[PDB]
Amino acid sequence: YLRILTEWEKNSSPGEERGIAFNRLSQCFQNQEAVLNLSDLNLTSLPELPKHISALIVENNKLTSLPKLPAFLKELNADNNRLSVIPELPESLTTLSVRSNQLENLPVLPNHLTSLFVENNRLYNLPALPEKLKFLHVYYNRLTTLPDLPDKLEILCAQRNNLVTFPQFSDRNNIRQKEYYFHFNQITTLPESFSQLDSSYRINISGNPLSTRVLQSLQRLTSSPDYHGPQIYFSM
Amino acid sequence: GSGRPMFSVFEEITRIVVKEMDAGGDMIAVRSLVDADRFRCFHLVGEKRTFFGCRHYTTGLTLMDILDTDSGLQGQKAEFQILDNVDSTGELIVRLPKEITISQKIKISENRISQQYLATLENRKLKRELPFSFRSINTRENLYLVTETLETVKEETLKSDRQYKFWSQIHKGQREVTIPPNRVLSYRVKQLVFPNKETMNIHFRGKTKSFPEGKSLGSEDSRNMKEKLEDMESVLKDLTEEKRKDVLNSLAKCLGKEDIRQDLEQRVSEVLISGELHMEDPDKPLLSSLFNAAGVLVEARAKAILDFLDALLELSEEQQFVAEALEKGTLPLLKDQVKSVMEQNWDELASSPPDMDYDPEARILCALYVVVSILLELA
Repeated sequence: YLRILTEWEKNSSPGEERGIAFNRLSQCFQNQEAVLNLSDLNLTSLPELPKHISALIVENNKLTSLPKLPAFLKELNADNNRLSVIPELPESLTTLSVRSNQLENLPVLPNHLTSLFVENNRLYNLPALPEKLKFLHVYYNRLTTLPDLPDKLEILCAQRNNLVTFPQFSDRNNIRQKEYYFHFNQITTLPESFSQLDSSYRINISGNPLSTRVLQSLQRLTSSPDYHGPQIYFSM
Repeated sequence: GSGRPMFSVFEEITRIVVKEMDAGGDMIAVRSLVDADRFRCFHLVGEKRTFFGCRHYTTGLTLMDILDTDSGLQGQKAEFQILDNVDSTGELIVRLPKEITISQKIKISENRISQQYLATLENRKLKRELPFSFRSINTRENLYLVTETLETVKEETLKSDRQYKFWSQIHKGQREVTIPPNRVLSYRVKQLVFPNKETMNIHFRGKTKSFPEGKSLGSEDSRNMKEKLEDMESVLKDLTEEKRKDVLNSLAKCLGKEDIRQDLEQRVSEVLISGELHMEDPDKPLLSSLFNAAGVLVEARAKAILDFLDALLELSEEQQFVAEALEKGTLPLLKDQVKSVMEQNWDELASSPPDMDYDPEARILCALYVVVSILLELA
C-alpha cells in the first residue's frame, strides 16, 4: 500500500502540498486513525483511501472526483472542491457535506443519513430523502421540485432555487421545532394542508410569485384571532 | 442607551446576509461592527424609539448579570450557563452580489440558545444586586435577549464599489471593512418582560412592553416620516425666538462633535425622564427651551431634539456639508437637492411607514433631510 501512495506523490503539482498528504495518509493507515483530514492542500487527486476511516475531511482543495469511500465512513466533508460527482455512499454515512462544489445530481442517499449539506451547487434533482434526515441545505441550486419531506426533518434551507411547487410535508407527524426556508423561488400556489400545520413550523416563502388568491387567503388566515398555525413569512 | 455611528459598507454586508438567510423574517442585521461583540447569545439589547422607528443598542449586560441562579440543566455551575446552553446549529454560505468583493461567498456559523433553557425563563426572579445599566433603563424602552447569532468563521476583508446617488448630485471609490473572526453579523431576539421589579419572563411571539406594570394596552404611534417631520417643525415654531436661538446654537455645536452630541442627548433624555432642571447645566438654555412659559416640560420638544440628535448618527460623512450650509446660509439649496435625490431614486420614501427596513443610502438621505429641515426652520 505504501508504494501506491509513494507513486501518487510523484506528481507534485504547483501548490499541491502532496508531501503533507503522504505524511497524513501513511500516519492514518499505520496508526488506524479514525479521521483523515487533507484540507487546504490544493490537492487535485486522492489515492486509495484507508478503508477503516470514520471521517474523511478534504475541504478547500481542487478535487474533481473522489475515490471509493471506505465501507464504514460516518462523515464525508468535501466542501469547496470542483467535484462534479460523488461516488457511491456507504450505508454507515450519517453526515454528507459537499457544499460549494460543481454537482448537478446526487447518488442514492443512505436511509440513516442525518445531515446533508449540498448548498452552492447546480443540482437539478434530489434523490429520495433519507428517513432519519434531520438537517438539509439545498439552497443556491437549480432544484425545481423537492422530494417529499421525511418525518424527522428539522432544518430545510431550500431558498434560492428554481422551485415551482410547494413540497409535500410529513402530515405534522413531527412535533418538534422546525424551520423550512423557501424564499427566492417560483412557487405560485400553496396546498390546503398548510392551513392545518401547527405553530411548530417556521416557513419562509418570501420572494415568491405567490398568486393574488394565495396571498389574500394567507392574509385572511393569519389576520384571524384564531390563527395557531405556522410562523409564516411572505413578502415580495 | 445611545446608538453608534453609521458604518455603511458593514451594514450592506450584514443586510445581504439577512436577505439570503431570513428574507422578510425576524433575523436582524448588525448595523455597526463596533457592536458585533456585544450582540452574542445571552447578551441583553436595548430598544429605543427614534425618528426612523426603533434602534437596538448594546448594553454590555448578559442574562446572568440580572438572573438569580432529561434536559441536562441541573448543576453546570450556573455561572458558565452561557457556554453550555449555546449550541452550534450549523454552518452556512452567503453568496455576495457584484458590488461586494472578498479578499463570491462568505462562510458563517450559527449559534442558538437551547429551547430547553429558554423554557426555564418563566417566573424567574431577578438578582438582589442589579447593575446600574439595568435598573436605570428608561421604563418605556424594551429589552431583548439575543437567542440566535450568525458570525464569521475567520477574519474577512470586504469591499463595496457601490456608489450612492447623492454623492454626485450634491471623490471616493471603494469602501473597505475588515471583520475579525467569530464576529456576529446577524442575530435574532426574544423579548424580556418584567411584570414587577422582582420578576422576569420570556416573551416569544407578539409585540409587547418589557415593563408593563401599571400600563394598559395602547395603540402605538403610526405616523409616517413626513407627518413626524412636520410636527417637529410646528413644535419649534411654538418657541420664543430666544429659545429658538438657544436650540439652534446648541444643535450647531454638535455637528462633527460626537461627544457634544452624546452628552446633549443624554441630558435631554435625563430632563425628559425627570421633568426637572437643576442649576448644574452649562447647556441649561437648551434644557430651558424644553419647558413652556409655565415652567412645565413639553415632551414634544425633548423628543424632537432627541430625534434630531439620533439622526445625526446616520450622517458619518455629511455633517461638514450641513455645517457649511448653516454658516453660509445655503441650507435651502441643500434641502432641495436632497428632496430631488429622494424623489428621483425612491418612491414616497419621505412617507415611509414607521419602522421600515432602510437600505443605508435611503436612511442616510432621510436623516440628512430631517437634520437640514430642522436647522433651516430654526434659522
